Amino acid sequence: RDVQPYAGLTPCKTSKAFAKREKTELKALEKRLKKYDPESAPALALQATMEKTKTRFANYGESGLLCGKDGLPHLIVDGNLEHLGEFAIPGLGFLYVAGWIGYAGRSYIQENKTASKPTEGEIIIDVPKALGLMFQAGAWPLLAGLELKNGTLTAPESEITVSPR
Amino acid sequence: MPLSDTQVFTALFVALITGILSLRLGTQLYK
Amino acid sequence: LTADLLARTEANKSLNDQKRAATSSANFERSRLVTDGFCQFPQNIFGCQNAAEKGSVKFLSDDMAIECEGTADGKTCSSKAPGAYPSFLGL
Amino acid sequence: QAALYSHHQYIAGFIMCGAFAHGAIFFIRDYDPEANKGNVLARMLEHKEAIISHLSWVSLFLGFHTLGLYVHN
Amino acid sequence: EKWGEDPLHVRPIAHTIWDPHFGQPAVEAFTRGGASAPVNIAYSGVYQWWYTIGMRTNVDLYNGSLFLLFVAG
Amino acid sequence: DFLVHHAIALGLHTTTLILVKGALDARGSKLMPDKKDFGYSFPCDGPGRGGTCDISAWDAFYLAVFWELNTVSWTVFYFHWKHLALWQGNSAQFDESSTYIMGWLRDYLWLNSSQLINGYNPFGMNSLSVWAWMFLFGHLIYATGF
Amino acid sequence: MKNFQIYLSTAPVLAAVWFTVLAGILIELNRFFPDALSFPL
Amino acid sequence: MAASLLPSIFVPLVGLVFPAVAMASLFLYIEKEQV
Amino acid sequence: IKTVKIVVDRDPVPTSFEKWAKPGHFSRTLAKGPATTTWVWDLHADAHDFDSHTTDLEDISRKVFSAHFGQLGVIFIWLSGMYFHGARFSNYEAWLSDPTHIKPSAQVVWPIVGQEILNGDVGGGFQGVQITSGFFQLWRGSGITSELQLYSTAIGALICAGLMFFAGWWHYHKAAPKLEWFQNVESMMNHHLAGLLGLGSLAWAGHQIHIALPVNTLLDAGVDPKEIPLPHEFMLNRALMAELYPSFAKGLTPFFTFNWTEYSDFLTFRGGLNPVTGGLWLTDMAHHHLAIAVLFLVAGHQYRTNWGIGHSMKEILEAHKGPFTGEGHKGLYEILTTSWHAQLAINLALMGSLSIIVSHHMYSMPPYPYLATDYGTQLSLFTHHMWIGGFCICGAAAHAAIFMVRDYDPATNYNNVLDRVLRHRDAIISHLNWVCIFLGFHSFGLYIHNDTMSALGRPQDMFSDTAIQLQPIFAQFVQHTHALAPELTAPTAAGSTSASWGGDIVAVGGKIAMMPISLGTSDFMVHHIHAFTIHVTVLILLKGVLFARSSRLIPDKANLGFRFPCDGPGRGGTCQVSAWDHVFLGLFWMYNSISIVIFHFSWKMQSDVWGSVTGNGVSHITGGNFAQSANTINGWLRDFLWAQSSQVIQSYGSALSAYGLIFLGAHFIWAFSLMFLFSGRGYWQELIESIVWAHNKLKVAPAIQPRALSITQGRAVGVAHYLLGGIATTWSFFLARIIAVG
Ligand code: CLA
Ligand code: CLA
Ligand code: CLA
Ligand code: CLA
Ligand code: CLA
Ligand code: CLA
Ligand code: CLA
Ligand code: CLA
Ligand SMILES: CC1=C(/C=C/C(C)=C/C=C/C(C)=C/C=C/C=C(C)/C=C/C=C(C)/C=C/C2=C(C)CCCC2(C)C)C(C)(C)CCC1
Ligand code: SF4
Repeated sequence: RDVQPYAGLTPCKTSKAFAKREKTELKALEKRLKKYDPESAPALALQATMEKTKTRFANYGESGLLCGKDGLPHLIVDGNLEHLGEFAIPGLGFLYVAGWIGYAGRSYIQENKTASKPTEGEIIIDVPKALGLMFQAGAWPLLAGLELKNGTLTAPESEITVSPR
Repeated sequence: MPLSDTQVFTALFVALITGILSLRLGTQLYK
Repeated sequence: LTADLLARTEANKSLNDQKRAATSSANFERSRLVTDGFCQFPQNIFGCQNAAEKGSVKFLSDDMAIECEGTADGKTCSSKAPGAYPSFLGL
Repeated sequence: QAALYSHHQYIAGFIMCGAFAHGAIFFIRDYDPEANKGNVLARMLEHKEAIISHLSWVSLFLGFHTLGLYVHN
Repeated sequence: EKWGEDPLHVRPIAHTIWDPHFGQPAVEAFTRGGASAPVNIAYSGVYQWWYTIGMRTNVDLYNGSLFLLFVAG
Repeated sequence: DFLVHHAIALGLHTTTLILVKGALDARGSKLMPDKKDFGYSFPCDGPGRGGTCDISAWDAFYLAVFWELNTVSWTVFYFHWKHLALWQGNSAQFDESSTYIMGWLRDYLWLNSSQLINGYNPFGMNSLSVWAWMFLFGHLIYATGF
Repeated sequence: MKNFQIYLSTAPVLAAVWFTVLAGILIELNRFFPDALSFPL
Repeated sequence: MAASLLPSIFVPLVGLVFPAVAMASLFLYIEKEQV
Repeated sequence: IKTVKIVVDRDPVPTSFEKWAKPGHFSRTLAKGPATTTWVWDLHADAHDFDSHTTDLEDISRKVFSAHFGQLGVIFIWLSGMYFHGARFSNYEAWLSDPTHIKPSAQVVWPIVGQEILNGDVGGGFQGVQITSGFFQLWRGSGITSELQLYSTAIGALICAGLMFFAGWWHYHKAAPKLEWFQNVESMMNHHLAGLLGLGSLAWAGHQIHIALPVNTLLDAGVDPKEIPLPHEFMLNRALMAELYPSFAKGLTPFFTFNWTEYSDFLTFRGGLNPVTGGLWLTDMAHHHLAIAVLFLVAGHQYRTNWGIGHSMKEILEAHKGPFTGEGHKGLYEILTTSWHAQLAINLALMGSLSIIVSHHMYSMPPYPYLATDYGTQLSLFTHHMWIGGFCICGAAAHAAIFMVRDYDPATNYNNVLDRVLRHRDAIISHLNWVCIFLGFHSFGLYIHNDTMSALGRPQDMFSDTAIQLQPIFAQFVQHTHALAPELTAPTAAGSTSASWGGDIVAVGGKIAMMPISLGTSDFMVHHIHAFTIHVTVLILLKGVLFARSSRLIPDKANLGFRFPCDGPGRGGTCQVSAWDHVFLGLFWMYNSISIVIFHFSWKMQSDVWGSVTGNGVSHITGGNFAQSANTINGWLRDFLWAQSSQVIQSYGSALSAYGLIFLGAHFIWAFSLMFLFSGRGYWQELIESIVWAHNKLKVAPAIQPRALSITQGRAVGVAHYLLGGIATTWSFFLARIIAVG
């Protein structure tokens, strides 16, 4: 895709410095290659590395990246629609995954707190129940919203131990 | 133009008086 | 002995250089057989060394082929024995 | 220019450390909970755990992500 | 004064060095500016500050030093 | 500049964490409820209760001074490198090498320490020998502090 | 047997297995979808 | 004349003489018994 | 006089996973369960503290024996891995043909995240991580010419590892020996001298003679490894072996008639280095191992076991007493036959000293073909074995202190050689501390004065070679006597032990295998520094051991334990009083000293030994700047740290980029250790209280209560990360530098 220049950053696809970066790396690869005869396995490995570099640079060109004066891609994280894949979408993926991990943990700690000996189950994890809670934590945002609305997400002030101050 | 010797020594004597006054203040503080 | 051994080093030097290049290429390629697509999931179900030994590998098998090529007659080859029980778990 | 910038930044950092130290000293020697009952200061004592925990959170987030981006680069 | 004449091509002087431990290379290498003795190059900006506030000659600086001596007393 | 300002923010937030923790737990905490009866600066409350080393608010200050020195050093390293790049006329050096730590270690610290460490050497000395001696002097004091 | 399974369910062994598997999946994703600076769109 | 004389006198005065007297004096006071 | 015999309890413990399912079974406080997060660290800390688990010494001895079996199984796994990698993941066969120009490499990385760049151009049509363990040189010196031989011994090593584990299981669960079995030290020495060292050295001498010697002779002559006859064709075919070395045409007749001079062609005393490979003469090494075997076989018949001939070590201890030492060595036999920690202290001390000697003797007398020429492996081996030695010595101090606190009984040590040491520990420690101060003042002012004089522009007042001659006259004398040893005091030696003494610089393929080492004023200063740092480490460790039970500050310290944080802020403050804390500081200084030893080694070798002869004199790596720059701290900072860091810091974009990343990472870990070191538990516990409040707010409060690390554990973590970061920084620096410069 063709992205508009933003914050004084030209698109990497049409950036001469991006082409120079690609060129330089590829030439370095060639130099590394030259000492190896083509039949030997390092020669093929280096040619595959060159291919990988070319397709990486091409993919970065097409992915609507903005490059700077240095010639390397720069991320726009202000929320711009043209660069949402830089931070927003992977940000949403992280927020979903991290909240899943945390909610699986919270659910297991609350469930194990009802056991006869909670601290032993804290180190010897009940794998079937654990996995059940882990897969139930797929709908973490919903269940967290329910806990927030019902007031059971947060313990009241009086129950929590505090310093004498 | 460098400073005259009389200028340096006058300032140094003023400094000596200032130092005496600093000693008076230090003694008064120590009480 | 050393005289004739040096003489046949001189007479076989190119073949042994090819052998050393092939075994080194095999040893290096042994880290890239899936990336390059030689011992993929079907063929490497058992040992991919066994694949090179028995079946076909771009570099590993090559070595397996030339490793005992053009060696001294009467003596078992320096690179491999005449026989051996299979490598432990194709490892 | 470099010497003056370094000078004033190091002096500022030390003075800041002193300001916070003297406030801790105020809380020990000079703070009266009975007289300051109900004002913002006693309220600070009341939700100190929240303040410290959120300071720990922001510090942990900043350090994890800044160090990670630096190590990645 | 000389610094005021050529601010961009004269290194400011802080104070003369009288170190008994200096060797002859040290005495010959620390003599910067137009000094005839080993000196330290004033990196505190006092020259630019005093030039900006209108002080031009050593007499003005001496008068100021004497006045601040009187103020300190 | 993004990454270094976030490093600065880390330093300020952590130093403030340590100092605010010292101030608010100065009068007592769960480990030592009666901390206000021991004054501002005391060594500890013994090895009992698991250990109470560096429990006083004075000790919180002592710990926060390290983070303060670290943060201020980060800020002035940023200042000095950015300005050195500006003053040589090649700002691209900082803009290229400030995104990764090896760039700071190589193109700023190692690169600009060449003339400093050559203040004195077996081939005589120059006007930077005093600053070389002070550099090594400060290294000595830092280690003795350790 | 069952006790050994319980031993496996211990925190260290389970952490090692879980992070071994996780590193494996992440490595496989970086092999089949390599060099991903940003989510494409 | 001040420039050729005063440094060579006052640098030892402030860096050898005054330190010696000050340290000796402070020692005598600090070790001085309360009575 | 108990009879030495085999004693066993049959099936003492059943083989079952019930204890695996229950963490902390070995203890009583840890068995009940985790109340707080301290329990995890306690579990791991006393995992191998067998004395604190069971009171009886029999069970402890069985646990130690089977744990040793498990360690040996682990070592055999590691060896199997190294040989297997040298077979399927290396260029050993290519390196065999061109050892001077092909870089050894036995590790290849998978091409996943761009890490394939670490597969450097090591030569031979191969790519991988260049290795510095010297394994290729070892295999070449052992006569390995094919990857099948490496594979075969790797599989053997894996089988042996399985056998070692099976032996540990057998000797804990099936055939655990009784306590009276382990206490047969006479028999132990008889076997571990005659049978472990004696027969082991004999076996290796036989290998060297029959396998390594002919194969390496053919390699020296220029024969292709793929054309060399196989080792069994030399060991069995006597005509083939006699063709290379004509003494084998006489069989064993000269051996059994004391006509051993006929074996002089393959059992030599040449001394020096092989000019082709740059390693010790293999005939010399074979003769060496033969004589070592004989000496140990004879020395292993010293002690009486079951027949009246021999010595009783108790008697020879007790008979050594004198006017200054009271009862002498009486009671030490009881110490060292009823305390594992005492034996562990002695054995660790000697192992550490030995590893140090091993490093010295291997750089100076390279025992492997094409080892000296490969500067990277030589530096790596030296530095490695130095660090191992210093660590083992610190552990020796620790276990000495552990014995002193736990297993020392005043009743059985009344007026013996140990009790009198405990009765004038004040004199010992004060004299050592005085020595330590003296040494530091003199040596550091030797550097600081030089820094000051150079900065003041007074090179004539420096302690350099030109200005003030502090010549190491005694070391130069020793060098002279050793260079002249083959003429007067070692007449049958054809050459000196090392070329480092003097004359006839050894070069292989341009690069210098070995060069005579000079000793100027910088060598004097750095050696006195070494002595200073050693003496301070010894001060710390010996003070910890001697004051392990009591002091004028804390008299009742024995019952506080070997490992306690303090006795309180009273008495002015009693922090770090335990002998464990002395090992902490002792460990720190050990690290510091090694850091100077290996820096001296690296700079001196790069400047005055390593290099390349081009027919116009030596072209050293750094150009011989050590002698004139290593007399100043600025010189080490600039010409060694700053100058030689260019390889590691500019390593990005090459195969050494991993070394650069580790350099930074180890810097980080060292600074991260400073957190644990400069802080204390109370702060961290209060921060945990705030964080626990935050968790309790959201009902995420763990059942196991979060706790700050114990003060001992905090110090432990601090020293561990400090040692890790410092050593790994030096590792990355040394390896990147020496690999890039070559
Ligand atoms: C390669 C990518 C990468 C990696 C390795 C990490 C790694 C980490 N992140 Mg980061 N992060 C990333 C990308 C990444 N992050 C991106 C792209 C974003 C933008 C969305 C974030 C935003 C982010 C935040 C905001 C936080 C982290 C935190 C953390 C740490 C714990 C995360 C976790 O799941 O714990 C397991 C998860 C839990 C125990 C549950 C805790 C709550 C989680 C973190 C969020 C759920 C709350 C909810 C959505 C509301 C969010 C409010 C927020 C917007 C302020 C860990 C060091 C946390 C941290 O260390 O701070 C102290 C943290 O607070 N990350
Ligand atoms: C206007 C500023 C100001 C004022 C009035 C005070 C006043 C006070 N402070 Mg505060 N403080 C300040 C700034 C200030 N401080 C700053 C900036 C810091 C941060 C560094 C501190 C940190 C601090 C702490 C942590 C504590 C105090 C305490 C005190 C009290 C006693 C000081 C003392 O113990 O004796 C005088 C102090 C000394 C003699 C020690 C000075 C030692 C210095 C650091 C040596 C420096 C070496 C030198 C620079 C090296 C030379 C160069 C080298 C090349 C040779 C007093 C009320 C103490 C107290 O009991 O409070 C009630 C206390 O616990 N303050
Ligand atoms: C480079 C050195 C270093 C580093 C990394 C830290 C890091 C930290 N300190 Mg410490 N500290 C140090 C030096 C250092 N300190 C020194 C010398 C002092 C003076 C005594 C202090 C004093 C100090 C105090 C007094 C306090 C801190 C706090 C903190 C935290 C600040 C929050 C943050 O940045 O989170 C980000 C965290 C990090 C960068 C830590 C490393 C995390 C790594 C990157 C993750 C590793 C994952 C990887 C898989 C590991 C492999 C290991 C494998 C073998 C197991 C953090 C844990 C504060 C705190 O607890 O806030 C909550 C606090 O109160 N520190
Ligand atoms: C000829 C006799 C002989 C030999 C070779 C050894 C060799 C060894 N003993 Mg000793 N030992 C002997 C007699 C012998 N022992 C006697 C008579 C006793 C009773 C008084 C002991 C009591 C004893 C104790 C208490 C311990 C040892 C340990 C060790 C090992 C130390 C590790 C080492 O150096 O690795 C060298 C490594 C090798 C040589 C590799 C091969 C390893 C195998 C085990 C060598 C086989 C030795 C064995 C005696 C012969 C097989 C007999 C078996 C079939 C019954 C070493 C393998 C320690 C150890 O590590 O425990 C396992 C240990 O804790 N030994
Ligand atoms: C441990 C080290 C070691 C080993 C194993 C050997 C081994 C050998 N050496 Mg060497 N050697 C060594 C050290 C060693 N050497 C040292 C240190 C020196 C320097 C002095 C020499 C110098 C030397 C010379 C100069 C010569 C040898 C030779 C030999 C071979 C002759 C063996 C022989 O017939 O003697 C007699 C051996 C025996 C009687 C033992 C055989 C007993 C068998 C195994 C009994 C098995 C019976 C079983 C119970 C039942 C049978 C059936 C069953 C298999 C199914 C043999 C391969 C000779 C040779 O040919 O080399 C090429 C030779 O000329 N050696
Ligand atoms: C022959 C060697 C030997 C043997 C048999 C022992 C055996 C023992 N030691 Mg001794 N010790 C040794 C060497 C040895 N040590 C050395 C070389 C040192 C110097 C460092 C010490 C210092 C020492 C101290 C200071 C103490 C002991 C203690 C102990 C006992 C308990 C150990 C335990 O359970 O901890 C299990 C092991 C650990 C908890 C260590 C974990 C790993 C650490 C952090 C290092 C890992 C570094 C690693 C290589 C780097 C990479 C990490 C990577 C994953 C990132 C046990 C009797 C303790 C005791 O109570 O004695 C009775 C004790 O306090 N030892
Ligand atoms: C560079 C930092 C540094 C320095 C200088 C010292 C210095 C010292 N340590 Mg410390 N130490 C340090 C870091 C340092 N340590 C660190 C980080 C650790 C880890 C925790 C330790 C751990 C430690 C322990 C555990 C022990 C020491 C001991 C010693 C002493 C050893 C004797 C010696 O060096 O001779 C004398 C001192 C020096 C040479 C120091 C430098 C002084 C120079 C030469 C200047 C000379 C005088 C000069 C001209 C000034 C006069 C004029 C002035 C007034 C203006 C000495 C006081 C040991 C000890 O005290 O017993 C002897 C001891 O047991 N230290
Ligand atoms: C301990 C280390 C050390 C040593 C050996 C030296 C040595 C020297 N310095 Mg250097 N210096 C050092 C540290 C050291 N310095 C440090 C750390 C600094 C601070 C930066 C300096 C700064 C410095 C300066 C600035 C100068 C020197 C100078 C000198 C020289 C003359 C000093 C003098 O007059 O001594 C006087 C000495 C004594 C009064 C007594 C010495 C001790 C006696 C001999 C001990 C004998 C005890 C005996 C064995 C006991 C017997 C007992 C028996 C009766 C029973 C001399 C070469 C001067 C120079 O230029 O000369 C080259 C000079 O200008 N030094
Ligand atoms: C944007 C801008 C603006 C605005 C600004 C502002 C508004 C700012 C602010 C700023 C601020 C707002 C700052 C702050 C700071 C703070 C601080 C720095 C603090 C500190 C604290 C402390 C130090 C404490 C102490 C204490 C304690 C500790 C306790 C007791 C008490 C006391 C207080 C003593 C304007 C438009 C105007 C202009 C432009 C720019
Ligand atoms: S450890 Fe913490 S508590 Fe125990 S003495 Fe040292 S400082 Fe006081």
